[PDB]
Amino acid sequence: NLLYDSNGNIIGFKDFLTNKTYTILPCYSGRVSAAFYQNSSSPALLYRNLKCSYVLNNISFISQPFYFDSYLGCVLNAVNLTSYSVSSCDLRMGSGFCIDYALPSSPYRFVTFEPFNVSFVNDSVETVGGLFEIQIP
Amino acid sequence: TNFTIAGHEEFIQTSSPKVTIDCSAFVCSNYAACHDLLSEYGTFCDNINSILNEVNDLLDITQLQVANALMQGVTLSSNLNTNLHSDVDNIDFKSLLGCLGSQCGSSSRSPLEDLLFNKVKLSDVGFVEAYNNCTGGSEIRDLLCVQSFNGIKVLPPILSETQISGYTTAATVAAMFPPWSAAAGVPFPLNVQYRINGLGVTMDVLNKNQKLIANAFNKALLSIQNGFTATPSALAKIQSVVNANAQALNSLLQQLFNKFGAISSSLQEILSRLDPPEAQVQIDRLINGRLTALNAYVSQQLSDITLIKAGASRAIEKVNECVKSQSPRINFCGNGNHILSLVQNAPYGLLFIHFSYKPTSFKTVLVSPGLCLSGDRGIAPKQGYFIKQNDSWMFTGSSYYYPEPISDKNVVFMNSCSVNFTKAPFIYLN
Amino acid sequence: TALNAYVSQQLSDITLIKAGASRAIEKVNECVKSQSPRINFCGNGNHILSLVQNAPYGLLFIHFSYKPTSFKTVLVSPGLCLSGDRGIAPKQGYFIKQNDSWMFTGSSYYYPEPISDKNVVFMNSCSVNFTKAPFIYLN
Amino acid sequence: TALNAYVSQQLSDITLIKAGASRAIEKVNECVKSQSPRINFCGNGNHIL
Amino acid sequence: TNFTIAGHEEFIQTSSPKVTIDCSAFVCSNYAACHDLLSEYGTFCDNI
Ligand SMILES: *[C@@H]1O[C@H](CO)[C@@H](O)[C@H](O)[C@H]1NC(C)=O
Ligand SMILES: *[C@@H]1O[C@H](CO)[C@@H](O)[C@H](O)[C@H]1NC(C)=O
Ligand SMILES: *[C@@H]1O[C@H](CO)[C@@H](O)[C@H](O)[C@H]1NC(C)=O
Ligand SMILES: *[C@@H]1O[C@H](CO)[C@@H](O)[C@H](O)[C@H]1NC(C)=O
Ligand SMILES: *[C@@H]1O[C@H](CO)[C@@H](O)[C@H](O)[C@H]1NC(C)=O
Repeated sequence: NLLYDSNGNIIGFKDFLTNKTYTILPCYSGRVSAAFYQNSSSPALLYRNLKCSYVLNNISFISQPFYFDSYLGCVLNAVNLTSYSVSSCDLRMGSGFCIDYALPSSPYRFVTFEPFNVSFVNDSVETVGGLFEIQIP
Repeated sequence: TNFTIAGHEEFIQTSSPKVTIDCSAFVCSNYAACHDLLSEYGTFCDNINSILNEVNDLLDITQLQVANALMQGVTLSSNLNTNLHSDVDNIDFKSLLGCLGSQCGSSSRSPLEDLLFNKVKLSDVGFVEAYNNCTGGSEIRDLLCVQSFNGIKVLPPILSETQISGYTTAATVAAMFPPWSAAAGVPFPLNVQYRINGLGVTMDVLNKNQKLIANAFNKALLSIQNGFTATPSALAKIQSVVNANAQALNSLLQQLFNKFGAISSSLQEILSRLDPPEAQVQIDRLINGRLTALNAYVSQQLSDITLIKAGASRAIEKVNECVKSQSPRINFCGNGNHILSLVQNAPYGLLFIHFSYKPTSFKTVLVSPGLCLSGDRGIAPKQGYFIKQNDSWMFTGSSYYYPEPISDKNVVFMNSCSVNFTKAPFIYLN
Repeated sequence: TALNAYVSQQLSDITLIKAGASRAIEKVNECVKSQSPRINFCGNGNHILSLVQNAPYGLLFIHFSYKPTSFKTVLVSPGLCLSGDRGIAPKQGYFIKQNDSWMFTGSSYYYPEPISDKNVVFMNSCSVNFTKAPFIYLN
Repeated sequence: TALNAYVSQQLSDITLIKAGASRAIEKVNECVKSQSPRINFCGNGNHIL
Repeated sequence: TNFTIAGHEEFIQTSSPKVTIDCSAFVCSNYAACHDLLSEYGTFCDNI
């Protein structure tokens, strides 16, 4: 009447009154990671690996006007501005993503982290007349 | 007499999965009576989360130091366009270049790096896609569902794979086009001849066998790329990291099913068959047992990051002393004869490609360590030997047999006639 | 139990200090008291000198570097082949053409100077990727 | 509890032994089997072999 | 003006003695009743 795995956890059963089979799955119990500025009023929430339309409908009932899907999860109280890049952040959220809170819509943002870059030069990589063009101090 | 060019791989681990564990939901997930007995150990759980935070901070600092060394003082042209030429000196470096610039998608890894991430499931992107398929769908049989719901989750690093893969590409194109910020001039076709000459090979042969050297690099890279369809030492070390981390997380998860002397392992059964006064003695045995297993994991994880941080320091040195600038050190980058070294991105570390000078043929000759001339003078060779051909003294290199006349540009002068030097009052140089 | 957890953290904390202190000893013996041919070790590329000072719980290092201010583009050549199938390549510099004549310049400062034996290397082959210049014999 | 204190202590001393062994390997390849141009590494400045 | 050659010696530790500990030889020597109370702890000795 019961189904178990190698570790010893029940993952199913069978009811003897209706002759039906089911599957037991662990219920959600997670944790929220929030970033807060120095003298702000409300931190920016981030539910990791939780798509939107599920937090604001099943686990959260607080009216949140700003929400969008990201690569890490459903972000609350933020604006989608991933096109902007900044080489300095104190709020690092994941794989190359930052918040970059701006001094006063949602004051917090969501930008890309690019700490290191290269120095470009306006030269030609193809030789001309058998010579090369470089810069000498 | 004859020579070829060889190549080999090398993997150095510079990263580790970041694990975050909370002792609140591990022992007292949802039971209220559990928290009343854990409040006495309030400082005990606060330190567990504090140590796990400073461990992940060390992996973040070491990750930025590797990325900084890859692009430390690199200059590239604004008209590079590494998608049309992809070649230099008839050498195929297409398998070592991805996409440079913002005119591409989210994937910019080189073809050689694709053979390494297609064999490792639990990569940086693997943990993100795995945790996404638990809160919705069907067939929830993955073991990461239970670990995440009990308080064991892996966080992604600061820099993504695409960003790190884009830093190794800039270091490769650096020593291919002007201004050659990875070799301080001395273009790639000439940079190889300068270092081979340092081993004791004359430049008269290198300038005549430029096609043999060019075809040797293409054959070496082809054997390395084809060598991944096997069980090499590189893939064995990469898979050992993701397998050792899985065993540590599964062993800690089984600690919730032990009794430690109590009547059972589930807190709901204890709080449903015993009175409150005699129930604290059973819960205390579970709290004192689960907290001990946490210290065993924290102490083991701290003793593991020290070896990874120590190994990461060696990888930074090889970028600065073997890739971006060849050092005069011997037996450091490779094995004896060393020419160049290239770096590529690898899961939880970096991959190095070392090129070496490997002779094929040999011949026996009679050499002399130095001869004394007429006039109480003496000479000594410089990275070579003195041979006798047709009743005349010549000069040859220590790594290639090619007789050359004795001159002042390859012979060290001396003002003393030693006793164990061969006499030859026929050779005149001044 | 609390004392066993504290002494376990000391063994792991000092282990990281031993690794950091080993680099400080190597830096003193190779950056301030001696100049070693190791690029990107004592500083960020162009390293000249290094000084050490006493600091609370460690040491303080003072690194001096070489930072250019202005730049100038110029057509350079990796080497040229002379008459008689002989070759010549520069060392720590490039070849420039000024007033229909070949000269020598440094790789870190623009200062044309005539070609001499102490500024180039001598070869015995004429590669196909160089430029021909028979007008110069010993200039 | 006594076994955990012994095992945790071995995980800390193994790093010091492995770190010191890495310096020995670097010394054989740069002071014994080869003459490196590094100063104040193999000796006291006047090192010969 | 004059010189000589001096010799020094140093020691660098490389290896360490290997130590092995048994499961049912340090806590419960040969007693069967002692092993019953140890089996409830799970794989505590196997991790050691
Ligand atoms: C379930 O199946 C068994 C065997 O087919 C049968 O004896 C029993 O009556 C069934 N239960 C119900 C509620 O029909
Ligand atoms: C966020 O913006 C980027 C670029 O502007 C876009 O590609 C992405 O689809 C946006 N995400 C959402 C959830 O709208
Ligand atoms: C060296 O080997 C290559 C490849 O077999 C051959 O073409 C060449 O003639 C050889 N040279 C000598 C000097 O043996
Ligand atoms: C050298 O010259 C040959 C002959 O055209 C050419 O194919 C090759 O690309 C040149 N190499 C370089 C580095 O310019
Ligand atoms: C140096 O000292 C040795 C040992 O006393 C002696 O034999 C030798 O003559 C000395 N040389 C000079 C130049 O003083």
